Amino acid sequence: RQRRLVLVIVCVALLLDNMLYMVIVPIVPDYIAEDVKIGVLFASKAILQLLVNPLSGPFIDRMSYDVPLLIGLGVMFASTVLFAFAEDYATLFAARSLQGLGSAFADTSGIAMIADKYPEEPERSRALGVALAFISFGSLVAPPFGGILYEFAGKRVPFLVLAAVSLFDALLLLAVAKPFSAPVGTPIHRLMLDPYIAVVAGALTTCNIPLAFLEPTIATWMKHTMAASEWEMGMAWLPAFVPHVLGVYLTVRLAARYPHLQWLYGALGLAVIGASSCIVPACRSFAPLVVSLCGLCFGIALVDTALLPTLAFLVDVRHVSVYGSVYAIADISYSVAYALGPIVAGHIVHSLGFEQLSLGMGLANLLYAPVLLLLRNVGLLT
Ligand SMILES: O[C@H]1CCCC[C@@H]1N1CCC(c2ccccc2)CC1
Repeated sequence: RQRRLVLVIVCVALLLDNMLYMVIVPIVPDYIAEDVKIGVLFASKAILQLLVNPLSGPFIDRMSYDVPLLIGLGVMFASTVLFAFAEDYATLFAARSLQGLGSAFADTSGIAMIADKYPEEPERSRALGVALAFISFGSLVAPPFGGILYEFAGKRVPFLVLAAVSLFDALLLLAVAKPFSAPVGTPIHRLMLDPYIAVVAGALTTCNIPLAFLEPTIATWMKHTMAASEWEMGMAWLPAFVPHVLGVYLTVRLAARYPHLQWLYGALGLAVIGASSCIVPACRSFAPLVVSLCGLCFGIALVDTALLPTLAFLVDVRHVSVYGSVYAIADISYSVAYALGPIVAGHIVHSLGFEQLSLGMGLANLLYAPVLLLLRNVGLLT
């Protein structure tokens, strides 16, 4: 019961955090208006994650997994409270940077706590799949409705309501966990010297590239090619939520009957992502584009659900069984992808065209797929 209650509290926090990172992208240009200046503002949450994760990683290994989560929740609450009262450039920049710092402190600690509370292989992937589903829901389904709510009630009251909800969740966590009631880990620099973790980091940073490079430069192409309407341009990623949860469930089911092929699922996911990315530019209608975007989210779910518990298993079987400096590496990879994306995607599209960036991303994803054969012999380690 205690494990189930704490998991729900952690999952709710991840749903609200990912919803806040997306609902502000369309709002910001209204209060600002030179296109380079706007790009740096958006790519500021991910930049601070690269500079803070190497420092907040080992800190989690030293003070368990409750205090960092509380600090992260407090920072995110403060960040939300300054967006409601923000109508300038510097204020929005500061709010986005605070969002990045809070994410860096609060995502790694939550994932590490989920990994630590479930030390058994059959029920670890099952617990991580729920968190992945919550993250995908918050990132995909909610911002469409937030955009509709903004045009009707403004941005002051909804952000205050979200901040109040986050504070209530933080208070619930503080009451349940009771952090104030009655080993030395492997250094992060030396952890990356393990050949079995560098390949996983490379796989994550390669798989997170299509979303980061396609989010800021897809609506313009859709408008210029299909003459899409506002509803078509807005409700594009919403029907992609069902394939993600289906893929997560399928991976969880398959990892319990054959508990040694955790590399095959990752390779298949990478190949599916590459094929979908290569197919995306060859769509001239709304439904084929929706299907091709559904395939990408289906592949991402497979890759994540296959490669997330593998890091915990490797740390258990080859290093000191402590987490927090290991998921910092995954956060660093995701952050570097999402920080490189929204500054150069538009320039690449302008200089080379939309039909070639997608081909390059698909080619990279396809080429990295056979690299995962190096994890073939894992599971025999003692
Ligand atoms: O890959 C994971 C690695 C770091 C932790 C979280 C990362 N991941 C980011 C994409 C997210 C997602 C969001 C929207 C649609 C599909 C998938 C799933 C989670």
